[PDB]
Amino acid sequence: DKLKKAIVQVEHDERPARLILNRRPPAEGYAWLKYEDDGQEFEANLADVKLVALIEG
Amino acid sequence: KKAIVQVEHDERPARLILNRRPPAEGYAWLKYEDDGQEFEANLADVKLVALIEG
Repeated sequence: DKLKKAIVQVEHDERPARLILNRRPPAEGYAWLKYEDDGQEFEANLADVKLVALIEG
Repeated sequence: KKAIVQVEHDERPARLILNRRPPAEGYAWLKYEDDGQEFEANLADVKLVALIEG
């Protein structure tokens, strides 16, 4: 019913990533994401990020 | 202290309900800030706005 932890799957620059929920935004409307293909964390303007899926961690 | 993921649907602010399982892949449950109504949305039609971190 209930997800205890969730992964917010997104896309940025054509690549699958997830939002890092526990890292503060660097600027208004931005967030840190982690790309799935290399595990690197980077800042993104949320206006340029598409939501893909919500699944259990 | 839970994270809050702020979005917009039909130009109205809302949040993703992070603790409720979606019924279908690429969909989710959202709650409008203005009336508290919970509803199903296709994430393709949902704009991400801000993160309040956990």
